[PDB]
Amino acid sequence: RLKPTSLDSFLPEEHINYFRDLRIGSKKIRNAKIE
Amino acid sequence: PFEVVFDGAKEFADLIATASNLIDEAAFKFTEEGISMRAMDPSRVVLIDLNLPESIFSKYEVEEPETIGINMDQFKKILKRGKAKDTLILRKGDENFLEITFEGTAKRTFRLPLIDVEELELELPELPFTAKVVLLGEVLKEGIKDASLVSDAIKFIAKENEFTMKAEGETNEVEIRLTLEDEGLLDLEVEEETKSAYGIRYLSDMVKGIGKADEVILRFGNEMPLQMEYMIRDEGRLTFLLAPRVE
Repeated sequence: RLKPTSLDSFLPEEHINYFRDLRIGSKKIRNAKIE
Repeated sequence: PFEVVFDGAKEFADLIATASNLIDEAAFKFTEEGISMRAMDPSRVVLIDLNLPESIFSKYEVEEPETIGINMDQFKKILKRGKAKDTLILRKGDENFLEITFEGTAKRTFRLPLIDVEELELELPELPFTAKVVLLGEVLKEGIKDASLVSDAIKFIAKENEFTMKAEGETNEVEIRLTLEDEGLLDLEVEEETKSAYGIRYLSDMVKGIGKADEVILRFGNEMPLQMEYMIRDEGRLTFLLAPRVE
């Protein structure tokens, strides 16, 4: 009877969007690196 | 652009690994005072906040405040290949890459591609916490370890004169109680009675870097996130914000 939460419920919507975007950015950059 | 140097790469690697066992990417903002890394796990259940002040760096040169964005799995696989006391160099040019150079014996360099990210706002807007607990790492670690045998959540209760960690499973129950008379509780400040609960798997990861003698600071509120702060390996401050389990 204990339901999980995220910080979306407790932090400003803007701060959330930042890491949301950061994550999308990160998944796209998964490959290929020099020397 | 910037260049930073730290003696002892694998120390720095281990520093980073500890701060990042819950996450996949982070934004590092470089200012004059030092580096501030901010991150969230993809489920957005934990916020991670790391400070590295100028002081801990051999050379530390930063023109303007800048923020980069890094795939942390990428970064770690590079830092992995760091000798025990090679000197670590991190050069940033105008191109969106980071130059990771390890010097000593054999000098090698790598180029890590960054993630388009805007400037990090460094802050943690004052959540209305009603309870502050300060306690030794040994105690906090053993509380979570013990609870984990029995449940996958743990309940925190702070009253005026006792702090309690509570875990209930199908098999048995375990509890840790502290009062100010115990060596393991340094401070207890309770503006009103405060109860909340958290996932063990998250907590377990958060406490790994903590050493048995370190003071840990806990701040939380009723059915509210837990904030947990401590000093890591004599370098800087690690601060977690963890979402609660509710109802």
